[PDB]
Amino acid sequence: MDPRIIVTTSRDPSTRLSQFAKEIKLLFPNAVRLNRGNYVMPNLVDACKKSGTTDLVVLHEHRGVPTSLTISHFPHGPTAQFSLHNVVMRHDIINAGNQSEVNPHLIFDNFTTALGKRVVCILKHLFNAGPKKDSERVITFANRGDFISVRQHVYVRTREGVEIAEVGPRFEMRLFELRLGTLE
Amino acid sequence: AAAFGVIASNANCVWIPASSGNSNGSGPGQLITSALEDVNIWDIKTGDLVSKLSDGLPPGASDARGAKPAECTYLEAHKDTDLLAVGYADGVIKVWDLMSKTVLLNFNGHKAAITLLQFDGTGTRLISGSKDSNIIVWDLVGEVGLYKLRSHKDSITGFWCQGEDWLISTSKDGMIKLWDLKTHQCIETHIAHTGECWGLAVKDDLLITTGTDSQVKIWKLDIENDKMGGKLTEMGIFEKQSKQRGLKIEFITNSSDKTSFFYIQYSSFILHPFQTIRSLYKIKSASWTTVSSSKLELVLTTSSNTIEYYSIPYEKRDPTSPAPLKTHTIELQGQRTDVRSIDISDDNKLLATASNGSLKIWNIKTHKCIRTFECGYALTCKFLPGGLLVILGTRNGELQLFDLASSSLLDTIEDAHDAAIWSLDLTSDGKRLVTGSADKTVKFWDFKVENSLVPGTKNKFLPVLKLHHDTTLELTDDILCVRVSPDDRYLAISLLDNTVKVFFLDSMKFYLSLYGHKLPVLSIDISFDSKMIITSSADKNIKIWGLDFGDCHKSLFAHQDSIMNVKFLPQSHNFFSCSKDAVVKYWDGEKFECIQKLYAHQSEVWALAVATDGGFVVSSSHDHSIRIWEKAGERLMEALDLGIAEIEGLEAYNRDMVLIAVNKTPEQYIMDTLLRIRMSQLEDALMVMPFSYVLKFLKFIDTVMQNKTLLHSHLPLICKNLFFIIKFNHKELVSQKNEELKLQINRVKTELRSALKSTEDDLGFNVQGLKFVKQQWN
RNA sequence: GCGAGCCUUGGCCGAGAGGUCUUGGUAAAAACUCCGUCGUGCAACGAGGAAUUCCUAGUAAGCGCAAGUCAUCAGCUUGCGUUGAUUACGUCCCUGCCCUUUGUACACACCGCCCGUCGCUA
Repeated sequence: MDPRIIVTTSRDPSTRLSQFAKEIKLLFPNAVRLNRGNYVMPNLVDACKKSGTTDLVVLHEHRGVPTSLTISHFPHGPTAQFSLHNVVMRHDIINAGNQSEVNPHLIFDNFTTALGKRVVCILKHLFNAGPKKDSERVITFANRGDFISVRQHVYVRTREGVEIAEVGPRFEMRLFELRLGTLE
Repeated sequence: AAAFGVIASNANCVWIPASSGNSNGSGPGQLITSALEDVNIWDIKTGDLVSKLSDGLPPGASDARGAKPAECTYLEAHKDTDLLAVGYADGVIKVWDLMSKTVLLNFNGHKAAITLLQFDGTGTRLISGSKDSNIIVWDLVGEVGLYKLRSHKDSITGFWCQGEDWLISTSKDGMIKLWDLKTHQCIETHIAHTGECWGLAVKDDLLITTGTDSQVKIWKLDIENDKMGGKLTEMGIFEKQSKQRGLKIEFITNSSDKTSFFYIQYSSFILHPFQTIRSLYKIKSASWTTVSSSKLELVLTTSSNTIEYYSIPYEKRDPTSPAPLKTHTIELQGQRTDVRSIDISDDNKLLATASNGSLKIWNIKTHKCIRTFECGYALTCKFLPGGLLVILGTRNGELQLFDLASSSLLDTIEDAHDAAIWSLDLTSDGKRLVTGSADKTVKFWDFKVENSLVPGTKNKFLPVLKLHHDTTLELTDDILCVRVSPDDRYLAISLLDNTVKVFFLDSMKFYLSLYGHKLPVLSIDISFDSKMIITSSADKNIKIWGLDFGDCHKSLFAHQDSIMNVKFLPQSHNFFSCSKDAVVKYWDGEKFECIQKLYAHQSEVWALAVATDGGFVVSSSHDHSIRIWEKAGERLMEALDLGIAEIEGLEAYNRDMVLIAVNKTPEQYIMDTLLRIRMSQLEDALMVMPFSYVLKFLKFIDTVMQNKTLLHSHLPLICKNLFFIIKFNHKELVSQKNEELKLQINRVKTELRSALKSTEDDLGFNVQGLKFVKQQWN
């Protein structure tokens, strides 16, 4: 039911991507942070078939657009890459306040489910981490077409006022390559 | 901006009326101090204002008093007249100095207000039963951990003996409870009631009770297996209080039947002629009765906002009762009752409040003269500008003309009304009068001196203004508030169709109607800038209006009870709210926010006005006065070291010449840590402990097996821990030498196997005994 | 082991466009192993403080190669290959977060009763 997440990078880390990997590491109780001694492993299928994990997230950098967030479901093998706009300098943070076991409400803006429903299928399959089913935080996914936005927020209430708190590294991304995965 | 008012307890207030007496206390014998809405000091036989303790400036304290508002429950003086002590309508009991009025201590711990408070015969104890249905004993230190006796559901009435022990109690839940003082336990509860114990008195040896059942039960002091000797039935209504004479040769009883009657051969019957009286008992049902300290009179406390003096027919005392004398009031309780309307003059020295039967003249706190023609209370009052004459509106529809000098009515203003006068106000020069009436018209009135054929001193009625037939579903023709334009250009009227209508001085043309009111309106006023208005309605909502309609500026809604009056400032910058919930709030006329929230009001405020000086606050009230303003296992090791530290000390006590673990024996703590510990993971705390812990440990098992105690433990616990330590370590890996504890075990285990073998044999006969008759019953 | 798996001097011919030859500056498998010789001056910051972060095997570190744009040099990026330590295998003590049990002023509403205003009718 709940997914299983592996963080995998190249051999040499940079600090501008080390803090970024630790924010993706903040997706526990199923996110494992693994540095490899090889850039990619030729046996990525082997350990995920062995361990029974469900998803692999790989990070790198290229030139045509800026750096990408690659997400791939292991039992299905699709390819969904997410061009990151802000990779300059994020917050040095591993936690603040609560845990990532909290199940937040899922908010989408600028509804695209004609072809963007595949993104809706993945993100509901991705950010269902947390069987709590009670809202204590929230993550909004606001669209501007092929633009996506990721912001973390906490319920702030005093004297009957619905306040949110812009918490975590603020993410601006664009839809990068969707390669058609298999029914296999 | 800047606003008047203060957060202090006193701003030259006259808010205390010194009324509504419920009890009293005798002081020096020639004086007597009285429970009122303050502490008041009266003569016992003349009735003059000797002294008065109230709010003010105590020596060495600020925001402190001599007495509070929110009516005093009881009031008594100490028998050495050294201590003052009053319980109020709050749960906190306040003791006061006798010479000064500083406070000594403040006594709390009470969930509710005081229903009983009296000194004991020692003086070192003060007993207070309150309406949270218990008793609290008080020491001069403040010892409340002495005795807190509670098995009640209602308040308590009857109490103390004079012997430091052996208390009694009668309570308001229909119960009479008996308690001893040493280790209090309800030996017996005598019950003869079904309702509330109203009053209580022991004569000297006979305890009578007075309750709802309209009867009298007598009871003997040395009592066991209840002592009953008779009941005196049916005074006529339920009795409320009684009193014994200080010589203890008579006993006076009082009730809510306007009668008081005493017993004499005292006796179980009334045997003295009572037609000698001349000053018949009471016009209002009395609260409490005390014999006077001059041994010739009787002192009565009534519910007619005043207490009085009489006497009892007897040869030693006065054989008749005299006329009641009252104290030197400031003419605030010298007259009768509450204030519904106030009015303001333009010299800041003529301020009048009206009652059911009096008009009272005031400058600040000094009273000049009274004016009495009142056929009711006044809904409105109005001075002449200049303060020469005053015009009154009673609850008959009658307007009255009074001079400033004397009490006499000069002229009765024409009673053309058929209903009482809601509103009335004069114009600027004061020659036009607009009134409140349900006669479906507006009545203009002339005014001048009496030198012509048209009486201005009787206000002859020339003009008629009447179009009032506007049809609605709430109420068509009734008016609550009328307001004169300060520019003298128009007239504002309150109407019962949830609207107001604006129209100029001459014949009817229409300016503005305001509507949107869920409830009808109470009061409407105008700013002296004359651009914006306010309106107060019965929906707890105060509405601001300028010149538009239907576009709501702001719904000024923060309230819970009904709104009496909201007015602007006399220079139009601060509008203020007086309401039903006893709080008066300042509000800035330029903003929407409040600057001061004045809450020092306990009783209801009916009306409130501020003069054009603006340095003081005039307030009508329901108490008829004016408030003027401006880990475990180491604890087990400590337990065994303490316990063997006790046993080894008690061994060589005198065979050879610490306050707490807990008990007369320390070993009971040893089992108690076994009682406190959880059933899981106890082996982790046990496995830490060394072999000397065992040698210190088995002595307690021999202690409980020679003690024959199974009350605070059980044998599977002791065998459970035993089986754990024999798993852990050891018998011959802890010792190879024959020792005394080693031989102690050999008899302790015999004691255990016999002690369990007994109960095992008991069940072993029990269940087979159960089987056999079940074989037969088929 | 991943791959194919540039500025010019000058000269001969041609109306022309141009062609052709010299001269000169400018640009552009590694570590490893063995065998022999010598033996610290830095001109200038001279193994980098306060503080701060991260890390459990084929991992950290080190070294080189190739590719995308290349027949041609990224201050870019991605793959590839070689060598390969140390320390925890914990606990819940601090710290921080969850889930259960436990404790409670406060508190929808239901009983009876007091107090206060006004008023009906007999």
